[PDB]
Amino acid sequence: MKYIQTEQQIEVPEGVTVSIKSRIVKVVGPRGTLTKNLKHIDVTFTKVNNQLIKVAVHNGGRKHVAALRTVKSLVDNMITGVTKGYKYKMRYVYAHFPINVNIVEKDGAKFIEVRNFLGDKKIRNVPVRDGVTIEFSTNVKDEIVLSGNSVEDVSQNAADLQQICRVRNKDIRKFLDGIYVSHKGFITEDL
Amino acid sequence: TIKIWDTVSRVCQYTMSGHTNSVSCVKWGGQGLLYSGSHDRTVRVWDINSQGRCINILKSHAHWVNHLSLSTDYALRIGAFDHTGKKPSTPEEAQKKALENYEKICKKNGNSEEMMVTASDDYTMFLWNPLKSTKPIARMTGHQKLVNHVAFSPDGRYIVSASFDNSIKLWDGRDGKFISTFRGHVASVYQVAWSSDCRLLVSCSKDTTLKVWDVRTRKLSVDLPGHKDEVYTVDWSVDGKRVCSGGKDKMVRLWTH
Amino acid sequence: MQLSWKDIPTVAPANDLLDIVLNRTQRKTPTVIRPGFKITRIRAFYMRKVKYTGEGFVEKFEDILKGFPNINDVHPFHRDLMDTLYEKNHYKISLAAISRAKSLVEQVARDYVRLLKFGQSLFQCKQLKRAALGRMATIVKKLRDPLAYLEQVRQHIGRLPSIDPNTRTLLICGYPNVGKSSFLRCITKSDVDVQPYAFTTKSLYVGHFDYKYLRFQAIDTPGILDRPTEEMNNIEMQSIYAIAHLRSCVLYFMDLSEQCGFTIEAQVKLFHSIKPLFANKSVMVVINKTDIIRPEDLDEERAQLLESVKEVPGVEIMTSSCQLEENVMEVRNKACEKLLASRIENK
Amino acid sequence: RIFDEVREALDTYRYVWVLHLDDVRTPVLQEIRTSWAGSKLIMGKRKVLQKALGEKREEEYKENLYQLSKLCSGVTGLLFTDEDVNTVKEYFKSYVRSDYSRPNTKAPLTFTIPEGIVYSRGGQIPAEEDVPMIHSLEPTMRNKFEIPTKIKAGKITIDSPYLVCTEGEKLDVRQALILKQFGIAASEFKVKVSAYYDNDSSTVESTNINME
Amino acid sequence: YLYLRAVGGEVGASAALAPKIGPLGLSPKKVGEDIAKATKEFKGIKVTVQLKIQNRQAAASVVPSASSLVITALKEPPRDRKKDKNVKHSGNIQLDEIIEIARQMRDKSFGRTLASVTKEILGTAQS
RNA sequence: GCAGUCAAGCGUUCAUAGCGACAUUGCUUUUUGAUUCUUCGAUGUCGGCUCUUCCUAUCAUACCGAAGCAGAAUUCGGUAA
RNA sequence: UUCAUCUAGACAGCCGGACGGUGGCCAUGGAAGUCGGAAUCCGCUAAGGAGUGUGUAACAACUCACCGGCCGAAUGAACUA
Repeated sequence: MKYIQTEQQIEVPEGVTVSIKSRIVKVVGPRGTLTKNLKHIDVTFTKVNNQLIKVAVHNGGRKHVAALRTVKSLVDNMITGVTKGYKYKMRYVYAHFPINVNIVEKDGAKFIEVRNFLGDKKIRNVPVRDGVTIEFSTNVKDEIVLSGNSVEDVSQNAADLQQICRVRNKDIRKFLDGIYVSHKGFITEDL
Repeated sequence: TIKIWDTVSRVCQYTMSGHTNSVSCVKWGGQGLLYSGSHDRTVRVWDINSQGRCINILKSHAHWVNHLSLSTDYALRIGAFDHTGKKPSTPEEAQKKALENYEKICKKNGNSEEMMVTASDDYTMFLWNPLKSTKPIARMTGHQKLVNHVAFSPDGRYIVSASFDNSIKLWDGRDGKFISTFRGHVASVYQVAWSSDCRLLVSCSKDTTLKVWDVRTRKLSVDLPGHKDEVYTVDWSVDGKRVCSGGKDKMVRLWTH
Repeated sequence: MQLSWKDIPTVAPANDLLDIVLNRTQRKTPTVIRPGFKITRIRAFYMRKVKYTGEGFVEKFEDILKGFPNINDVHPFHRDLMDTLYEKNHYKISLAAISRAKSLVEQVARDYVRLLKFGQSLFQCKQLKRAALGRMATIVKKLRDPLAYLEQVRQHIGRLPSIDPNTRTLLICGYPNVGKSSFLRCITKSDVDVQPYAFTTKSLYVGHFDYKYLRFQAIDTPGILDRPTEEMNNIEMQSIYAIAHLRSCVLYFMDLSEQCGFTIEAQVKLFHSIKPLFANKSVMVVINKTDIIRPEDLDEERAQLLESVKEVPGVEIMTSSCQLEENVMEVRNKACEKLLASRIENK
Repeated sequence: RIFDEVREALDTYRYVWVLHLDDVRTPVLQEIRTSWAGSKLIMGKRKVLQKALGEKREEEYKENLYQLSKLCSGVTGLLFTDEDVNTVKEYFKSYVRSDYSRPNTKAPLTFTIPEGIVYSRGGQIPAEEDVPMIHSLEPTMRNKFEIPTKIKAGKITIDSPYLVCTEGEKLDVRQALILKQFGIAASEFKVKVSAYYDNDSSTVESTNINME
Repeated sequence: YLYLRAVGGEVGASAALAPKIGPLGLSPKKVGEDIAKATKEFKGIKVTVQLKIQNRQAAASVVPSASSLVITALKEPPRDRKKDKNVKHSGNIQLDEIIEIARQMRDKSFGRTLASVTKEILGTAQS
C-alpha cells in the first residue's frame, strides 16, 4: 500500500559501531577488520541515539516494503561475525578407508590437497578465501575448524567445498562418507 | 448395490455389489437367498443371509428387470400371520409357524423349491426354478406391452401379471403356460396384489379403477370405482379384511367386505 | 548359477509411458502449408500417417515376453518363487496379461494399416490420430494395472537369490532369534544394511564355503517351512515347503540349550510328513551349545533323530558348538561328505 | 468457542481455592482431582478465572477480591471446592512425584553416558538388561542433540562418552529431551499451592511460598 | 516390567522369538509356564501379548476385565464367529448380568461416574 | 457412441420446472431395428549418385538430475546442430 | 466487493502439554492408532477426532490441533480483471 516509512529499532552495542556514508557500512572490531560494498538495494542509515536506528523507507507495493529487515540480518552478521564469529564445526563421519588429507600452502591460498579420496587419484585444489583459519583433529577424531569473520566468505565457500565430489552414478547412500554439517555453532562458547 | 442391514445395530452386514446398473427390486426368500432384478438386465441369485456372495448371474432378459416375485412372496411377507390372525406365544413358535407356512407354498412334488418370475420391459417374463436349475423353466411371451409387475399367488399355484396392454394375464405358475387374458381394463395395469385367501387378485390401473378378479373362475369379481385419478398401488391385507389403494388422486381408499 | 531372470530391462507402466500422449499431441498438431503451389497444398499428410503408424507399431509388445520363461518349463520350483509374489494369478497374468497386450499390438497394427487409407486432407488425419490416441488409452489403463504389478515384482527379483538344481547343492537352514549372531554368521558375511526383508524377524543369511574344489551353497526360508501346508492358506510358509521340495541334502537344525524352556514335543510328529519325500536326500542334525543340557528333557527328546527309535534311517549326528569356535571346520565338513559318497559316487 | 463456562457454577460454592502449579502434566495431575468428588482444578487461563468473581471494583460481586485477581498473572489456577482449610492443606504436603520436568533449569543428580552401543533404558541399569536402539532415530541426533555418533556396520554407535548433563547445569532445547529417550526422571514435582479465599469471611491469607 | 513371546503354543522346537533378557534371575523356563495358568478361565484374546513381572518375582498381574470377560459373558463357550455377533440370538440382554463386573473394575480410580461401562452395550457389545 | 459429478449463463425477477458449453475420471465396440448411390480384392508406379549450407519434437558423445542408484548393463526428461 | 476470528490475551515463529477403562472384533505371515474390510460409542477437562508421516519383525521416541502461556498490532483461505 506504498508505505512511507518502516523504521526498525536496531540494537547496536558500543565498541562495534559502524560508519555511515552513502551505501557503505564499516565493520569495526578487534578480531579482523573487513569491509562490504552495497550497490543493489540502496539503503540509508540515520543516527539519533547511537544504539537505536530510526530511518524512513519508502516504496511499499512491490518487493521493497520492508527492505530493512533484509539488511538488519546482514548487519548482525557483521557484528556477531567480528565478536561472536561463525565457527562451522563440521564433522567428517566416514568409514571406507583412512583418507590422507594434507592441506598445503600456495600463494597464501592454502589449496586443500586431497590424496586418495575413496579410490580417487584426483587432486582437487579447492580455493580457500582469506579470513578463515582451517585446522585438523586434536582431541576429537575427524574435525575441521571453519572459524571465520564473515558469512559470504566462509559459508559461500563451504557450499562449493561440499558439492565438489558430485558423482554422476553414485550419490549419497552408496557410501556413508558424505560431508555434512553437524551444527552451525559460533566461535564463542558463551555466546 | 443392495445393502444388508442388521436392524438392531444399524450395521451393514454385507454390501452386495456386482450389479452394473440400478437395483430396482429385491426379494428375500425362505432359503436365505436374495433375489434381485436390475437395470443391467440381469436377474441374480445371491447367498445373502449367508456369505453375501453371488451364486448365479442370469443374463436371460433382453431389457431391465423391474419386478420379480417369489412363489413364497406373500407368505414370507406376513411370516406366521395368516387370516386367523393368531400370533404365537413365543419367538420360537413364531418362527416355526412361519417356516411351516413357507413350506406349504414352496413345495412342488413335496420338495421345497422356490420359483421366481421376473418381468422385463421387453415384455418377456422368464419363469425360473433357481434352486433346481439355471435354465429357465419357460419363457412367457404374449404381452403386447410392458410387464410392470408380476405376482405369484400365496400358494404359488398360479401367476397373475399386470401388463400395460390393458390386460392382466393368467399363467400357470408351475409350467409357465398361458391360461387367459383378463380384459376389462381400458388402460395400462400398473400393479397386482394377491389376496391372503389366494382366490383373488386386486389390480390398480390407469383407468382409475381397482379391479378384484376371481382368478380361479377367471371372471371379474368386483369393479371398484371411486378414484378421480390413476391408481398406482394396490395391496391386499394379510388378514384378508381390507384392500388398500393410493395413487395420483393422493387419497387413500380402503375397501372392505 | 542362474535361471532366466534379472536380465529384462525396465518397463514403463502407464504413468511412465505418457509417450503415446506426447505423440498424439504433435500429431493433432501438424498444420503445415506445403510448398510449391498454393492450390496444390493438399498433398502431404499421408506420409504423416504412415509415420504415426510405424511409431506405435515398434512400440512394445515384445519386450514384456522377454525375461520370462514358460508356464511349463522343467521344475515347478522355478515358478514357485513367483507364486509368493504375483501368484499363478498374475502369473498367467504374467504370460497371461502378456499375450494380453500382446495381441493388443495385433489390433494395433490392424486398425493401423486400416485407416492407412487416403493421402488427402491433413485435417481428417487429425481426427484419425485422435481416434488412435483414444484406442491406445483404452488399454494401458487396465494395462498398467497388472502392469503396475509388473514393474513391482520386476525390480523385486534383485534381492531374491536363485540357485541351480542341475548341480551339487547343500541345503542349510537355521532358526533365528536364538543366537545366530556368533554362530551362523561365522560361515558367511551376510549382514542387513539397506536391503530389507519381511516375513520373518531377520533377513536372508545364506552360508557358503569352498572346500577342495566342490560347490555347496543354498538359501533358507524360515517360517513357512516350520509348519504344515494346511496351516498356511498360502503366504510363503508354503514358500518354505516348496523350498524344501527342491534340495539334495536337507540339514535340520535343533537347539538343546534351553534359552527359555522351548523344548520340542509337538513338532516331533512332523518330520514324517517329509520323510518319504527324501528318496535320495541325506539328512543331518546339528545341535548348538551342547554342555548345559540338564537331565530333565534329555530322556525323551533323544527318541527323535538322535537315537534309533522312530523315523530314523540310521545316520550320524553331531553334538558340539560353533559359537565357542570348537572344531567349526569339522562340523561344516562332516555334513556334505555323505553326499559325495551317495549321488556323486553313483553318478 | 465455549465463551461462558465459569458462570455455570456461581452460587454453589463458598470456599474458592487457588492453586499454584509448577510443572503441569496430566497422568500425574488427575490423581487428585479425580479422587475427590468436589474439587475441580482450573489450569490454563488467568483472566477467565475471575469471571463470576470480578477483576475490578465495578465488575465484581464480592468485597476484597479484586486485589486478588491482580496477583493471578502467573502459572496458577483456581479450584472448585468448598471443604475445610485444614483437611485440604495437609493433603497437599503428602503427594510427591518425580518426572522429567522442564528444561532450562539447574536440575540435580548426575547421569553418566555409556560408551559404545547406545540404548534406551537408563544409566543405573546394566548393559546386560538394556535394549539396543532400533534403526530409525538417526538424523534426529546429528543436528538436534548434536551428539557425535559413529555408525558401525548398520548399527549406529558413538565415539567418546562426553557428559552433557549433570547436577546444577542448564542447557537449551535438548536438556529434558535426552532423558526422555532413555527414561530417567530429572526434577521432582512437589505440590506447592498458593493461598485461598473465603466468601463468608471475605478475607485472604497467603500460605506456603505465597507468604510475603 | 518386560514382556516377551514366541510361537502360538509354548512348544515348537527352536524357532521361537526370544532374543535375550531372561526373566526371574537366570534360565526362566518355568516363568513362561506361569502365565499359561494365569488365564483364569479359558484362553481366547491373544492379540497384543503381555507379560508383567515384579522385582525378582514372577507373579500374575494381568487383568483384561473388559477384554476376556465379555465374550464368555455371552453364554458362548467359543469366541467370535464372523462379524457383529452380539450375544447368541438376541439383542437386549439383562444389564444386571454385567453390572457386577463393572463394580470390581475400579481399582484404577481414574474415572468418577459409575454409569459408563454398563451404558456401552450398543456401541461396544453390538459392534 | 452413450451415460455422471463440479454449475459459470438463460428461464420478464430467482443456480437445480424445463435446460446447461469448454476439462477430468469409467464401461462398451451397436455411428440411434443402419431414409435410395457407406463402411472395399486397389501399391499414387517420381527416384538415385557426387558436392555445399541451415533448423528442432535430440538416436549417440560431453556437462546435471529419476527409481529397491550395490557394481556392471539397459530405459526416460530438460538445456545444445 | 462479499466474510470467520479480532483486550476474559486474534493470527505466526518456540517452549510445555497431548490423559483411562481397553491388550476394543475376523486373518499370528508381521502389526500394541500408522497396506484393507465391518466404521466415527462413555467417563474425567483449560485441552485430548480410532489419524495426513518417518518404518526395527511389534510400544514408549520423532513429526502435529479446536482450546493456553509468552510476544501486543490489524486480519486465515477461496474469486472477479
